[PDB]
Order: sequence, then structure tokens, then C-alpha cells
Amino acid sequence: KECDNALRQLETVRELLENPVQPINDMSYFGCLDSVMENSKVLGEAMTGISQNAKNGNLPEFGDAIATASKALCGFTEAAAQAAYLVGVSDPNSQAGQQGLVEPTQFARANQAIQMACQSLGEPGCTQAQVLSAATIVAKHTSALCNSCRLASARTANPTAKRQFVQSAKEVANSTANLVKTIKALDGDFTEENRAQCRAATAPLLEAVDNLSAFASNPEFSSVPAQISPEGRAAMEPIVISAKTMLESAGGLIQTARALAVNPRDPPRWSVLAGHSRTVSDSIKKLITSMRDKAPGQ
Amino acid sequence: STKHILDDISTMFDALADQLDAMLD
Repeated sequence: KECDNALRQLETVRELLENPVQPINDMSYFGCLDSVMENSKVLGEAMTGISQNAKNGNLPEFGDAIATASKALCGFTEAAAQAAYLVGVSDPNSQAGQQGLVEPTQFARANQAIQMACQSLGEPGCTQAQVLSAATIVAKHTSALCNSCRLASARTANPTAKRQFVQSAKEVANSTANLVKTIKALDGDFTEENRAQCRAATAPLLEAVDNLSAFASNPEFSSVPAQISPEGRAAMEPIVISAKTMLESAGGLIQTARALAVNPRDPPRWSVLAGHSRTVSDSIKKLITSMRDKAPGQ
Repeated sequence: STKHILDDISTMFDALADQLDAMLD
């Protein structure tokens, strides 16, 4: 149900494999291969921990294990999807597509979140606690923006782009440092003066965010999907299918493992868990082999 | 250590602003 965030996150993750027409990360094919391997090691550990703590009934350790497995599965899928894309575009008939310098939706979410938080801490009807929590929100999304700018500069070879992205990021970080400072003063002594000062301090941050927005909007910095040929599509299918099956069986493993955690004495569920684990292993092996066989440059 | 959340935020952003400053020029 809506409760099972791990299962829902596996489903969300599967979307990466549905049509790899754009690069999802900055990994080379070598990077993808390394990632797959590392995440294999980590996933094995996790799956062992899941069984063990389901038997022993160690619910907190079990939960940590599910969280670990989930992370590894995310990492696997990102690597597999990226690898798929790289295999596709590498086909002679395929024309490559530009990686987006920033995620525009995630950017807009940061903008709106920062905005709401500033507006909150600006209010008269706002407790000391609420100002702090508002600040953690501002901080969360602000750092997200700066990090995205850092990546954007690394990605782009454009001279004005690299400079301005890093510059805008610096403005955001600076003015956020100024905001968090006056909020710390306000936390030291909660008074009208300090609250009005805080309402001022948001102006340069909002301006900085707005500037960065205008700059990032430029269609030169946006992503363009790849023209992937039927041959390229055929080449990447085994990787995609292996990755999908891996996710199916992993979801099955988690789902069954919860039931076993609440009721360990059930041989059928244990047999189902085993089957899921084995299909996961076989999917990972078939994925690795598929990535080797279809490795670009051949 | 048990540090103040605001202290941690300020530290993070000063550090990041320095890093960005240095990254280009």
C-alpha cells in the first residue's frame, strides 16, 4: 500500500529504464560498470541482512537492511539506464542528445520552497521554532541549487555558462549565509528589529535565485533527447530487460521479507524469498554480461 | 560533537561559497 515507500521507490526507479533517450548522470561506461559491481556487493550484504534479521526478528536492523538494499537498487538502475543510453547513442545511425545542465522542475521546486520559507519567517504570526524550521527548508533547497550549479559548470564547456553558473551559486550561498546569520541573531534575541532585519535579508536571496532562474531558463542549457536508431534500441534491450527483472524480483524479495519479519515460521514464504534472491542474482549477472557484450567502441 | 543546526548551516554555506569562489578564479 501507500505505506511501502521502498516498493513505491522501486516503481519510481523503473521509470529510468522506460526510455533512456537522455543521460541521467555524468558516468562513463566504465563508471557504470564499476557502479554495477559495487552495488552488487552492497546489495548482497543487504539481502543477507534482510533474511538474517527476519529470522532473528531484529526489526530496526532489518529496516536498515531494506534501506541499504533500496539504495543499492537505485544505484544499479541509474548505472544500467545510463549504460543503456550510452549503448544507444553510440550506434552510427543514432544522433546524440544534450544533457540538461540543471533539472528545471527540481529547480522550480527549490525556488518555490525557498520563497514560502522566506514568506513564513517574514510573518508576525511565526514562532521562534517556526523560524528555525523555515531556515532548514531555505537551507535544504539553497544548497540543492548551489550543488546543481556546480554540476552545471562541470558539464558545460561554455565559457560564459561556467562562470555565471558558479557566480550565481556564490550569490545564493552568500545571501543565504547572511539570512541564516540574522536568523541566528533572532534566535539569540527574538524581537521586532531582528524579525524586520530577517525580512530584509530574504530580498537579496530571492533576487539571486530569480537571476539564476532567468539564466538557467536559456534554451541552450536545457536537455535535448537523443535520436536513437532501431539498431541502438535493439542493442540496449538486454540491459534494460535484465535491470527491469532485477527490480521486479527485488520488490518481490522486500515484500515477502516484511511478511517473514512479522511471521518467521513459514516455509513457503522462505522458499519465495529464496527464489526472488536467486532471480535477482541471475538478473545482475545477465545485466553485467549484457553490458560487456554490448560495450561501445566494438 | 553536538552542534547547533544554524551553526552547521552557516558553516556549510560559508564553506560552499569559498569552494565556489575558488572553482573559477
